[PDB]
Amino acid sequence: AQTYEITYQNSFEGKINQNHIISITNSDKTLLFNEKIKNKKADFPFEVNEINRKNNEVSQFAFLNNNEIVKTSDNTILAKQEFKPTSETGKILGYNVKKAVTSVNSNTIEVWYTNDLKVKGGPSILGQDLGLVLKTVRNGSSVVEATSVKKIKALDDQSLFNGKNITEKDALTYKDMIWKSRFITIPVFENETINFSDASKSDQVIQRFGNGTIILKKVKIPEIKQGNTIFVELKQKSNGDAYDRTGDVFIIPQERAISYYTGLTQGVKSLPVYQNGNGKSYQGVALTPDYLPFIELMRFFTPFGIGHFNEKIQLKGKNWHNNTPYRQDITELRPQLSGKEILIGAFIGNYDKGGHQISLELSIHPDQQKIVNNNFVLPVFNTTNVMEMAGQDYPTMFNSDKGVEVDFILTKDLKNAQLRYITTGHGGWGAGDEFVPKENSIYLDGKLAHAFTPWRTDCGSYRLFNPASGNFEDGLSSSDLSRSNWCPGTITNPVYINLGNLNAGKHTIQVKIPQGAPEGSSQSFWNVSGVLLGQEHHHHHHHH
Ligand SMILES: [Zn+2]
Ligand SMILES: [Zn+2]
Repeated sequence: AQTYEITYQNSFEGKINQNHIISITNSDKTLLFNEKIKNKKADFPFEVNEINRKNNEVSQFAFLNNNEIVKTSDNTILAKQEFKPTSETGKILGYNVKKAVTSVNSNTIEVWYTNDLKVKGGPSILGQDLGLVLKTVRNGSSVVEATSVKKIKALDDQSLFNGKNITEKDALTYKDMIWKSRFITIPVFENETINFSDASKSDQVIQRFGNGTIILKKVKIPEIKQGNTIFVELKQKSNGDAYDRTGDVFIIPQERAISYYTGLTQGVKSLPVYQNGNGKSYQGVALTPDYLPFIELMRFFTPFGIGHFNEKIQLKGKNWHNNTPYRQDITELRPQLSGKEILIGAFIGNYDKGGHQISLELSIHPDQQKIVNNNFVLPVFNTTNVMEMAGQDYPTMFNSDKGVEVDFILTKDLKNAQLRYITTGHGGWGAGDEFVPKENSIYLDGKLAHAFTPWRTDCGSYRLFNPASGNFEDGLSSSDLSRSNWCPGTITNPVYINLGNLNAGKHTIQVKIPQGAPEGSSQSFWNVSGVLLGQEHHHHHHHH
């Protein structure tokens, strides 16, 4: 059984493009790969195909990393190809060829093949049972043609597979593993309960605070280079709770002596007290020389009772979704995440014994983006009371004109400074700040820098995530209603407020909001966080 090696060349409309495709074949087996793979210069993931000519078993192999190979196999692929014959004949490289035509996804592919050598093969899977394919033409434009056919001693692919372990998978899993090999996933939580129960307690991996409403762990983040992108993904459903709850995925900056973790582990008294003239006290909401507030990776709101209530609440024409996905790009927080062991947590404020179930992961993608260029991150304030069920007061501070005011010191000039600002308004009645628009005003060094009214009018779009939403006499459901910058079942986007360039030295940032008046025991309040972003330039000698 003589073995042959066929080398191919790609063209577009006469223009020769390359990493040449190679087929190695004899009457028993054929191997399809390319130059870079043959030479062990191909980047992961890469694929090879092999056909067992005794039984037409087609095997696809994916090389995922230096050690891991997956394969998927199928002995029906060749039989399913449908070709139409033509009378066209000719020669390629001295071999007699016939042309046949096939159609895949509206693309037309002409295949020219020889049977002169009593072996089969080709530059792709198409036509592999017809003969040895020496030329393919895709939509009359894209051509792959053999440039040489040579005899060789044997089909020997032992070095290709040497040192690697191979595992057969189903076709869907095979593709999935190739996909996941292209980027880094950092697992955090998988099907974790977030609830309210006196029985809730920490274990050796997950710490739990707020009577079950806060789950926290330490996770190691690799070095992530400037240019890479970073996303956080959370999946949620109700395990009993009917309500639209405030949620956060957060990290805890520990660069100063005190952190939000001090509050969580010791108690709310360990947090610095903030006061602004309104007669009340607030805890851990502002940076001080000894303390940084936590950073919100993603602020989200649960829908009303998704999953748990789906079969319980039947409304004609409403087929409820099973769970809620939330995914946010957090590329700008790279400087706070890169190469650190971080404390990362999830909060859903609720009072339900069944509560909620979530999953959470981070992903890091090998990009070289040039759009988000900050190398500096400083958390300046966070009024969101993640410790709601652990003694932290609601953010009712905005009835004073002083609002939230923070002083901080920059040691180096900051170019393109921005305030990453997440705001939501609360107070759940018709004249409460959940439902009435209020202008948020941001000041830098005592001067107004930006004023805007946070408002969402798209909430009716997410109706099918919200089975337990209350239905009113006017024909609307609670989840439909326009709100101060959130909708049940969705993320609240940060805004990126341009502050210009900042000099080294002392600065102040201030937020003022005309907070609505209470109604009986009901209060309005504002969950606001601010992270300062910017680009510090570098000092450097001159060289070429
Ligand atoms: Zn083989
Ligand atoms: Zn240099």
